[PDB]
Amino acid sequence: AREAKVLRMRFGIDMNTDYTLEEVGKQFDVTRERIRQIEAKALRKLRHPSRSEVLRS
Amino acid sequence: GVLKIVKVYLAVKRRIQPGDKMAGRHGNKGVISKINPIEDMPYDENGTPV
Amino acid sequence: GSVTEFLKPRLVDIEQVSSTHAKVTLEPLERGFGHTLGNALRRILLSSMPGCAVTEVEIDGVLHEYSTKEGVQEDILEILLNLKGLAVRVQGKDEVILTLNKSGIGPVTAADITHDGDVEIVKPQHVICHLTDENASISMRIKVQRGRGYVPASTRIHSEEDERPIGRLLVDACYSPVERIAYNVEAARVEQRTDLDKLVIEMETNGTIDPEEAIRRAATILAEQLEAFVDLRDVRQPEVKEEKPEFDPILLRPVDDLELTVRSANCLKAEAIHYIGDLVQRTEVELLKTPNLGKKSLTEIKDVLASRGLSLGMRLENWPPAS
Amino acid sequence: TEFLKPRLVDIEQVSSTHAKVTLEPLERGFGHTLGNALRRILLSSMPGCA
Amino acid sequence: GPEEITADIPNVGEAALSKLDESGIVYIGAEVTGGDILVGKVTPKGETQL
Repeated sequence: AREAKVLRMRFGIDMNTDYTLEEVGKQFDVTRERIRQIEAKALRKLRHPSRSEVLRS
Repeated sequence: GVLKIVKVYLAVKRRIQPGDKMAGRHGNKGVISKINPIEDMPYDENGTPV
Repeated sequence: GSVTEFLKPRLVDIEQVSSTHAKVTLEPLERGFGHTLGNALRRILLSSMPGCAVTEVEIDGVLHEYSTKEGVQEDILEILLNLKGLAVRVQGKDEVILTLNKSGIGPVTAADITHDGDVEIVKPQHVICHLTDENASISMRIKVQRGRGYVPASTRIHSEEDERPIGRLLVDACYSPVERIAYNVEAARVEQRTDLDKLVIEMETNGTIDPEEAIRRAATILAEQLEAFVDLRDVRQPEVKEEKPEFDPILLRPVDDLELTVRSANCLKAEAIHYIGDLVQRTEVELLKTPNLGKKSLTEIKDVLASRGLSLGMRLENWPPAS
Repeated sequence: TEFLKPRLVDIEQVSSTHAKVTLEPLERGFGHTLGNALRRILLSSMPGCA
Repeated sequence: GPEEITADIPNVGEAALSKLDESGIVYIGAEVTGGDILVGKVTPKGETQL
């Protein structure tokens, strides 16, 4: 949840208006760098699945 | 229109595919069917097939 | 087992009229078999025969087959068409590169080809070119291969030579050495019984094969094919291929797909790194200790890997399943 | 380099006498060659008492 | 904006330079098939929103 919501809210998907590191860092106490860390960690998670890989092209 | 254009002349070579409209000279229309190997075509007393 | 009578066929006199035309007679034959073996041998001879043929031709100063050359009365297409009917008999190889250099006024035949010790040329009088001016010269590389049953250049779209230079001109292949095949039954005057025939097989080839190995290879194919007509286990195929890739299919592609510098490509080819499945799980620690691999090459690798989404020096202890 | 062997083989006996046999993997003309060959053997070259 | 003929076509692989030169035009004498590129050309278009 503290990673799906992060990626979802940052890049703004399934919620219309997308927010920035501050507006997400305030609603999750820890500001900026912390949320960017998790934001990068999720991207780290997406290096094995092929679904989005082939959807890329 | 505008700007530069490029023409590329490429040449292809087609064989007699099954379906080509091929005809004689006496209104002898025809369309090729199959391909049929030489090994199973009508021959005579000699090796000469058709 | 103890039944039947039957007889056996045997080779008699092989009358060699010419270098191309030939006659193979089989005398010890009954009535039914003499006419039965006729079509079997005829078909397998008119198709499923070996022989060598030209596949690729590289001419100096010529890019495509629709071009011309100074001092050459014939165009490139006609030259290729002449190389089609090149009677070649290779000793013990599956691919040979015949070089052909010739200059000055006069016709260039198959004799002007560098006489190889393995290559036996039937007709060295075969017309290939016709140089006009005395200052004209040609030098082409011909490739001959062993095959069976036609198979032109259209068949191989690009399933051979990933690069293949511009000069290489693909030529269609006429593998079968046999031009025509005829046969007559005829009553046999076998000084023995009275009701026997002698399968006379009239043959016409190009001289790149002898009736001996010709008929024997033919009957050999017939025997090997009739082999499956003995037992009939009705063996089926298991099929059921697995439909669940455990990892990303891209890791199955070689490092060539990375599209990087030549130096880095040679380093990976020297470090025994063929597929990207090995480069993706190799750390910078191991990459630094690689011969001729510096900051530029290392940056090159991380860039071409990160751009494809993948990373460097990961771990996926599942390599490789599972055939 | 050489040739291939027929792999998929099916046999259905529409009784003890009538039967059908199918062999799929075969090259050009071979089906007809073996067909005529086996036919000319089965229609005369067979023993049996009558 | 204007449309330029380049070899820097987005979303391409090694098949690009394989047939095409440093400019973006196929070499005279190259063998091409259905799908290959003959002249590399790109058109300007921002926005897209994504």
